[PDB]
Amino acid sequence: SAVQQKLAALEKSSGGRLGVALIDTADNTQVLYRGDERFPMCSTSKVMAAAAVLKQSETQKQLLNQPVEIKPADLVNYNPIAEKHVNGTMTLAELSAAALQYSDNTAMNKLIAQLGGPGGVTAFARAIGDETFRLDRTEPTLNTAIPGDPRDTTTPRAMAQTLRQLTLGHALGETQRAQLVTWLKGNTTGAASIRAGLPTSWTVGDKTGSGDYGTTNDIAVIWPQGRAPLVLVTYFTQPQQNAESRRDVLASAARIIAEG
Repeated sequence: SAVQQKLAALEKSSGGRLGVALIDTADNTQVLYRGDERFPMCSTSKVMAAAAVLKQSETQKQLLNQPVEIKPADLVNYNPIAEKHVNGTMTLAELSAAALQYSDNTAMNKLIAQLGGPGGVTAFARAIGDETFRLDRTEPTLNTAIPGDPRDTTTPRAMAQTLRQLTLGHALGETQRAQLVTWLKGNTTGAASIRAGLPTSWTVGDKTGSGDYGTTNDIAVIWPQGRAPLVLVTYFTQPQQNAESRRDVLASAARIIAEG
């Protein structure tokens, strides 16, 4: 197809490995590029951890308001929000917002602990029908992005279907789903990724990710004006362990898709 030819050309020009999955909810059509290859998730995994805690709050109605203590030993390599609350508390809602909208790594580790370890995050993926997602490590080592390593990976196809379920489907309760959508729409880290390749009038909710091997990811739900929403996953990784991030590649892939 024309779009797949253009994505292959983009990939060739970039020197890396690009994975794309689009779901058009108007007719449930899909566009895939390396859709079944594994990619390191890096911070895009935070969506699954937040969704898992939201699922627990359907039975534990007060769970999101529960205070969690931030201690100096909790801080890892990137904690822009948790840093502001050391020796104090943050609620699970505040931690979920920090993990999603600022990519706070301490917030992620607190969410993982609430779920009983990485196996608890993976369990939630299995419970909603995602047999591909695997979370194996905590922050920050889940970002090592070593070529061929299956740890902390998923495929574009799997993540697109799961993100659709979480945000536009009914894997979560109504209040929980609306909360997740609100969080994603309020992301602060995505301006140069998928959003940069789309018409400025479209509403986007996304979660970015980045890691070693120049790994540069973004997953997004898109609400075009007067048109059914889309789900778009873009994963990108490179051969050099010290390669720079390439958010422009994600923007260009979104632009190629939007031309459809």
